[PDB]
Amino acid sequence: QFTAVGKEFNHLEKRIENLNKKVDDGFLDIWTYNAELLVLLENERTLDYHDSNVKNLYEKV
Amino acid sequence: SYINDKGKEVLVLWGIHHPSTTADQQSLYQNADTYVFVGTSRYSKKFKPEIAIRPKVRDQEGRMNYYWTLVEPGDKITFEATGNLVVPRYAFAMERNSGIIISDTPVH
Amino acid sequence: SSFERFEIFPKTSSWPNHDSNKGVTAACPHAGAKGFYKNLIWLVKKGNSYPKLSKSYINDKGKEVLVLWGIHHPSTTADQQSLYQNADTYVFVGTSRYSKKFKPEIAIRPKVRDQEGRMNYYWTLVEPGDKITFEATGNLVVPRYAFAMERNSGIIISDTPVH
Repeated sequence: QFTAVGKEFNHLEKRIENLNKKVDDGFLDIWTYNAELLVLLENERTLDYHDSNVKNLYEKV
Repeated sequence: SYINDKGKEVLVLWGIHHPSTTADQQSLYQNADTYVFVGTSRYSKKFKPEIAIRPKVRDQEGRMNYYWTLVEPGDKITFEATGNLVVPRYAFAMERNSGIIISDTPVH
Repeated sequence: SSFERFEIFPKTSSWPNHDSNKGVTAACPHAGAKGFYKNLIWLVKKGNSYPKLSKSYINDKGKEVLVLWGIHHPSTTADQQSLYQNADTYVFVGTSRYSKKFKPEIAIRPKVRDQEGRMNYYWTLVEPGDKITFEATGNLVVPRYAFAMERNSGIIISDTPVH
């Protein structure tokens, strides 16, 4: 989505400033974790896929 | 008075001046107990000047409060004052759609 | 990170034209007898006069100073006069950033802790090098203790033991 992550809050708006930080740090943790594991899981599957192709070529000859 | 004859919202900004002493109030507006009134179809607020010596910021013991409101297309804005009103000279006709960036990065 | 409670306006030297002692209430009892807040002084009339109060503080500390004060609102006009001697009073507090006039709203409120009057509590952060000013003709619950601090979290509501 089209989003502007940046927000501005004065000296008497620290609670909603920290709520905004919690939203940003929340998305950060969710995305870093999911993106990292996705890479780990897909790389395993890709190297397993190559193993299958080499094996299914030997087991055709 | 002003009527929004434009086809969009008009940003109107004004100020309420608060002098340091009663002598400073009289040498600027001649009236002791003054009032400012600003009103639209939605907006309505009276302003009473709070006369007191504040700590010096840029050689000033007085303060000036800056107020704004959006005038709807076809709506009317009214100013009534007996003193202390920093009146609008320039307003802004606009169509709103984002964020603000604090940076020293060059524009290209 | 660096909290410090200090006497901003000393009780002995700061208020020579006003009473520093008689500002006690049954609402805030100490040793079974009438008292008040430790960090605040409820300034009342000396004799039958409340002269124009004007006191200033400069933040000479290397950090932000938390300054708290109160605006008292008496129940009746007779209660206003028996405490401050002046009918129409005002309180002004100002810094480089902060600026607000206070006008006492005199009316009978429903009794909370045997009190028909109210007291509003206000605070502001004074910047290092900035000045705070108090101007009053009555009703100002003046600061006695302020707080020098370096801000960095949250608050926990619990009956769990500390270890």
